[PDB]
Amino acid sequence: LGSPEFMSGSTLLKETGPREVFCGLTSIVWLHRRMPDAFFLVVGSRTCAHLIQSAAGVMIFAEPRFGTAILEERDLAGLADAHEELDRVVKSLLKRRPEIRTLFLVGSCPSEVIKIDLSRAAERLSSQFNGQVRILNYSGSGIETTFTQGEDGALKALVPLMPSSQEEQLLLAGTLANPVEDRLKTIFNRLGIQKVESFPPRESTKLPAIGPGTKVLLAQPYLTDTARELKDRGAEILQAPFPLGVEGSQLWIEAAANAFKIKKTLVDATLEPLITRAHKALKPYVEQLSGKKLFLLPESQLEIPLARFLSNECGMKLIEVGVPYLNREMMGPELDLLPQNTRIVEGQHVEKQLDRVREHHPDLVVCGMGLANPLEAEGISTKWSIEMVFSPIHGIDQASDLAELFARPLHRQNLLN
Amino acid sequence: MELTLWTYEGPPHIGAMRIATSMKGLHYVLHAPQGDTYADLLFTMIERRGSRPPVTYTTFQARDLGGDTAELVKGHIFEAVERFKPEALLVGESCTAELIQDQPGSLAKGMGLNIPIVSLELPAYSKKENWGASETFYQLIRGLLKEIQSWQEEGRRPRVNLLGPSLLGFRCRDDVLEIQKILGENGIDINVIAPLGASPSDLMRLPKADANVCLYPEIAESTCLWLERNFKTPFTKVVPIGVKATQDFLEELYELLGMEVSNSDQSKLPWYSKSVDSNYLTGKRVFIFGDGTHVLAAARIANEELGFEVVGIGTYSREMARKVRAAATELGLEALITNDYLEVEESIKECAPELVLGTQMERHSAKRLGIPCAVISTPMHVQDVPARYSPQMGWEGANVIFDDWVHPLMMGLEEHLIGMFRHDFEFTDGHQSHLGHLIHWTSEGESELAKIPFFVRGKVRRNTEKYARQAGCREIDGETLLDAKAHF
Amino acid sequence: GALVIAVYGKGGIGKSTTSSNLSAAFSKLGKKVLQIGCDPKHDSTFTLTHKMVPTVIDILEEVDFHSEELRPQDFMFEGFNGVQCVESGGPPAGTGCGGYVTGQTVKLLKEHHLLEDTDVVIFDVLGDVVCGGFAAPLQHANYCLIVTANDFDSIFAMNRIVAAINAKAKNYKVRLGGVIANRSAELDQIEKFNEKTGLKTMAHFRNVDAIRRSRLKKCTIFEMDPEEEGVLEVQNEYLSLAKKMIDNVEPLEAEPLKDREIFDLLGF
Amino acid sequence: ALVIAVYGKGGIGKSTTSSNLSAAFSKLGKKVLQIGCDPKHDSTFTLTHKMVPTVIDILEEVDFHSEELRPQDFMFEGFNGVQCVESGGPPAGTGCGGYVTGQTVKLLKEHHLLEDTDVVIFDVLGDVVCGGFAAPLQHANYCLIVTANDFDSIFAMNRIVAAINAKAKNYKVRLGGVIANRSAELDQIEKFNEKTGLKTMAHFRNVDAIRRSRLKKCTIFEMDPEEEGVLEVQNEYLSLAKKMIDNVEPLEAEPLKDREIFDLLGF
Ligand code: PMR
Ligand SMILES: Nc1ncnc2c1ncn2[C@@H]1O[C@H](COP(=O)(O)OP(=O)(O)O)[C@@H](O)[C@H]1O
Ligand SMILES: Nc1ncnc2c1ncn2[C@@H]1O[C@H](COP(=O)(O)OP(=O)(O)O)[C@@H](O)[C@H]1O
Ligand code: SF4
Ligand code: SF4
Ligand SMILES: [K+]
Ligand SMILES: [Mg+2]
Ligand SMILES: [Mg+2]
Repeated sequence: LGSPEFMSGSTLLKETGPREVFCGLTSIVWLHRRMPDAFFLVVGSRTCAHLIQSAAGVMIFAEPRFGTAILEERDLAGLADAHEELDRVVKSLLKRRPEIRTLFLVGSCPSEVIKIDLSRAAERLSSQFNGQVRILNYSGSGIETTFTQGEDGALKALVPLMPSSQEEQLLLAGTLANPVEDRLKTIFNRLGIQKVESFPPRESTKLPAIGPGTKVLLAQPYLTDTARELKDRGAEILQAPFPLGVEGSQLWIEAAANAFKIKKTLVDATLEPLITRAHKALKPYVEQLSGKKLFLLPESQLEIPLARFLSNECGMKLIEVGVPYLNREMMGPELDLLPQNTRIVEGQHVEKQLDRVREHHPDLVVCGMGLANPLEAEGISTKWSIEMVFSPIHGIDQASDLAELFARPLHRQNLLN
Repeated sequence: MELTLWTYEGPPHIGAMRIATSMKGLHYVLHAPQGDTYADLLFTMIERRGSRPPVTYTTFQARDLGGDTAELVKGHIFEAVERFKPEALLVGESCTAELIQDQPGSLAKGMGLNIPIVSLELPAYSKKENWGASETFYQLIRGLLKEIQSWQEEGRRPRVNLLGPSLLGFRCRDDVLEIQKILGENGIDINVIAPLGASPSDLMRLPKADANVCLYPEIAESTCLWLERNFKTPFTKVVPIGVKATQDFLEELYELLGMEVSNSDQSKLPWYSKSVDSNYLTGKRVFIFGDGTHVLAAARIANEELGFEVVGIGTYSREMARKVRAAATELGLEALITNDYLEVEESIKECAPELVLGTQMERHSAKRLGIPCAVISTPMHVQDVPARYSPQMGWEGANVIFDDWVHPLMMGLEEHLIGMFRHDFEFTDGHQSHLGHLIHWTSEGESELAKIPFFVRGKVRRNTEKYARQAGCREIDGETLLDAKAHF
Repeated sequence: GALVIAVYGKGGIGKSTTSSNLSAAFSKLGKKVLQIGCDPKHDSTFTLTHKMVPTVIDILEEVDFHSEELRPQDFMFEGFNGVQCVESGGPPAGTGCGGYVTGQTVKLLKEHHLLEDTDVVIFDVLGDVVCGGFAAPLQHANYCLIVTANDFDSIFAMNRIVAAINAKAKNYKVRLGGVIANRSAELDQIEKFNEKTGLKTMAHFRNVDAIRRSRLKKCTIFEMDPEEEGVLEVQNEYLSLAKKMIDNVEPLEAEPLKDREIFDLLGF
Repeated sequence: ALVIAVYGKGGIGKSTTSSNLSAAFSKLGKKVLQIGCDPKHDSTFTLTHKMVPTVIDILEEVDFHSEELRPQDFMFEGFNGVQCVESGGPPAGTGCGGYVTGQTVKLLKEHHLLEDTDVVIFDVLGDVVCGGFAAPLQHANYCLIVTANDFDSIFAMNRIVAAINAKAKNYKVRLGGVIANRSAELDQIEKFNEKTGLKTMAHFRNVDAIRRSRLKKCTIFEMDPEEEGVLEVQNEYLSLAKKMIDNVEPLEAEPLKDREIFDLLGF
């Protein structure tokens, strides 16, 4: 921990040391299901291969959806041409899965350290097919990306393939659950916004068009590069907090309505029943969560909006809000909503951070699954952090469900004892 | 490069981590990039442990590559020893760290630490998990004991070491329990169980045993060999999985100890398999795959204890290759020695078995091919680390094996009824209700093929086409399918 | 336009010396030029600035490696006659990964459009191209120039680099621009190699002590005393090379020789 | 076994010096093993008059199963009995030369090749851009640094000194001294030496017979004695070898900061 900085009444610290997070390769676990017509081929080692199947291999696959081109000794010794090897591997893969429409060559620590030019390989491979299979590249390496940053890489790679258009369009960027996607679209249509599309899409071949006149709402806080690339193609990136809970979702929706100049009386008549019902639904969880001390370890960059929601709407007390990365301009609107004197730590020293957890003994510690069960054995209740990336947590109507995710382990603690 | 949809083993450092975590008082400094800490979940989620693995990762980032990554690992070695105060220290690299070559192991030995240091040289691009664990286990013991009949004369019970069991091993938790129980009933004490549960101090007691029991050769064969050369300690080579195998194992250990005289009915498998409801199990076609030890064990059980016909067999353990080939030869088969999932899938598809006895990865191919499957070996996931007592070894292990290997098969009455009547609205073709879920062929030829009762239809189609090629037959018809049947 | 040149060659052959003076030559010819040092030693451009400017990873460290906060001209520094200077930097000797650092630096400079809005970009790469990271400039260059001496080990190194250029040419626009003879009185071995490979000599520098002295004085050859021995010939030669790259340069069809072939080729 | 690692600015004459030094040791009746740690694999050809197969190529022949290899498979006899090994490495701009070199050093250590001989010379490349090319340092007793009387080589030497000092914290390796090469005078070098604590162990001038010897694929000892400079250079190599046996001492040296050496050198 170094000298503190101060922004929006809140404290920003930075810590260096041992980290316990996922590399960006793990983005495949959710991305392969958002876009089933895509395949994710990692170029790396057996470690990378082992990572993905230790994650997703608990499920049984009739058809493979991901894989690893494992670097061999000859590759490292430069005795085999990397580009010839990639071509041969991609060749025999499309034999086993001839229905692949989009192939992602995902960079790893090994491929990025020795700098295999996967991007050019992707270009050349795309050329050799071009009517059938699109081949793209993004890095999911641990040395470069943390967890959800992998999605930022994947979406950024799709951006150049988005059709060019100057049409009216509200673009929702970031992985949404299917029913959440449909719900937000329905609401947006009630406001008079007829063109609402999602990025990423459900099919890799059907990318939304982009250009000037496209307003972009960022549903996920980890789309730094994707947002920048969307802006480079003419789209306007709306600034707003993230659609978590009533407060965040309301302002997020208002941002788009303001940009489309929708009359305030209409957006109020539309959002009012949703908000009132949400406040009603939230009550039993607030009862469970109010006054509870919360401590979040860095994982996904969801920690700041989650902390904002759990304190403002559920009445939890924040001990420490850890993030693996902090885009201050992007978290701007979110930092303004946070309660005063919030302690935010960018980076991590897991051992020292653990000491801070142990000395405080929080009511609920949001942490990874490398620390969850060990903390439980120490009599410290946890909420495994990964769940929020795999749950329908966005929108006014999902506020109570989001709160339930944190109320659940506390509730279970009571039931069992 | 090697296209790998599923890897049968992890990189070798996982094997090293398995040794350090299975033990106590042994810490592990791993030079690795940020993100390799996923390995912790293998122990906290799959093995469901309530403690962090004794592993300190340097977790370097890209920004660190522009700096002193060697100083980075030195600092973590200091911190780890100071904070955790272990009896001995493992120092090693991950695949990525192996590229930048910081020599972290030799560095550790030059830092003035006053505890034993094992410098691990694991080639992540040439070797795999089990080799990693065996190498780590070997070097640690070689390092601890390098500088350095009777039980009859002392007037004490014979005592053996149990070498091999480990976390992320297959049912090691209960195999140890079962074997320890059986040995005690045979009047044989346990000296040291390692690596699982052992400290470096315990490892010092390894020569004190009258014999070494090598339960998991993939992990402990190199060590038993080293212990034999240096301390004259003999070691068993029969792994006690299966009724007959457990009997042979008992007879073997008795010889090495010099005792005299294990009954068969101590397991319930012999009676269950002898009973009449197992009559229809005779000749059911099974494919077998996994690590060497469990494949060899399963092969004898399927062939000599259950009455299955092994139609395919293989292993990913290349160090076990010659033994699997010998076993395959007895079975009249050619052994599939590979780590290529697509080759395994293909081999299963080609011989079209009624049952697959493989790893977690074989569930993938069995699902696609619609074949009843059961897991007999690592790689595994959380389902195969159950709460209940679930050994594979000894008398009770054979009981578990009987239940689990027969379970995926359609049951007797239902299988007979589907062979009799094919026009049901609920009990259709390929339906198994006990799981609680709702070159050219002529039109004449395929009609006789649909008559074949499901799971054996695959082999029938193969044999008929092989028959039609084997003769001057062109097309195929209903009669040539019946001809093929009488031919084989 | 922009003309992107990558300078490779045997270690210590004089790649940094040549690149710096060549940049100075372009600037005197009116062109605006950026020079980029691709070496952990960051000793490429110091004769242009009379100073050792902070490196790319230095600027990144000040910003805690936050991309969104990064300022473009913060790692660029003005030198002789307006020449812009950038050093990639790298780890200390014997650790880290200079290859990743250099390669990632190149990509960082490409994405920020630094290889545009200037007339001449010159990549000055280290001697031992031990990995893909140090071949990164070849992914953007129009021409590669190889510096060599009139001896075995220099020419043998040039041959290995020629093979690298040909491999890169299969997927990128980069082509061989020619050979720069340096620290040599004659060219008999060089032109022998040129004859079989199809390479051409673009410039010839003798072993000049004023050049050695100029590096010690942290200045270009153009800032040395003209009346000092050899200074005039050297200055003219750098200008001639710059003019050749503006007016005459052509993609050379070249095939490297096998190790055993160049072994039997060179000698007496 | 006296283990020596040769480092220095690229193209300063590390391979030229090493091979001739190995020859000099052998003329003194010492058994010598020279190891080329460079993808160029151009360290020992003057000792063998040819390109010897590289360790990485030999490994590739046995599909990287190193246990099938013996010293006779990758070690070759050259001038006057000197044994030679080339690590080999990837083509320029491919793979990871550091990894490869790291693996080679380990194979040699496995076969006790750093023990069963009198003198061992690691000839390493110029750009020590990663740990793989610092791998010989764990086994070396001394490190010699080759430089010329000019800014860039001395500056490069300064970086290497900092690296040697670091490793010396945990390894037995020590600075053995400086080899002045390809220079008529020593003014800038001794300016650096006095302020760092290093000393010059040998001096070789710019001699064309030396350039010619690389082209003739032979050692300076096989050159014609009546050719200018040949005898002088032979005697300087003999002297340096004599020093490493009888006179060599671990030097206490501290490198300069970038700003310091920048201002120290010059006029
Ligand atoms: C009503 C008494 C009774 C019991 C306890 C069983 C158990 C059983 N009956 Mg069945 N069975 C009973 C009755 C009948 N069975 C019948 C038929 C039958 C068949 C074809 C089969 C079978 C079977 C069984 C079995 C073995 C478990 C199984 O695979 O279903 C039990 C425990 C099964 C087998 O393997 O028999 C040897 C098999 O193929 N039963 C019929 C024909 C009308 C009757 C009345
Ligand atoms: N034409 C030349 N004549 C004399 N000395 C030269 C010449 N070119 C280079 N040198 C010397 O070579 C040394 C190293 O040059 P440098 O640019 O560092 O090579 P590289 O960049 O290839 O390592 C310089 O200090 C300089 O004294
Ligand atoms: N003392 C010297 N006099 C003249 N030329 C030399 C001298 N030392 C080295 N050289 C020349 O320098 C070239 C580079 O030699 P080399 O051993 O490859 O250096 P390094 O191994 O440091 O790259 C040789 O081809 C040789 O011609
Ligand atoms: S990309 Fe890096 S951090 Fe991720 S699994 Fe591979 S080696 Fe580990
Ligand atoms: S050879 Fe290149 S890629 Fe490999 S560790 Fe060294 S600098 Fe990095
Ligand atoms: K393999
Ligand atoms: Mg240079
Ligand atoms: Mg050399």
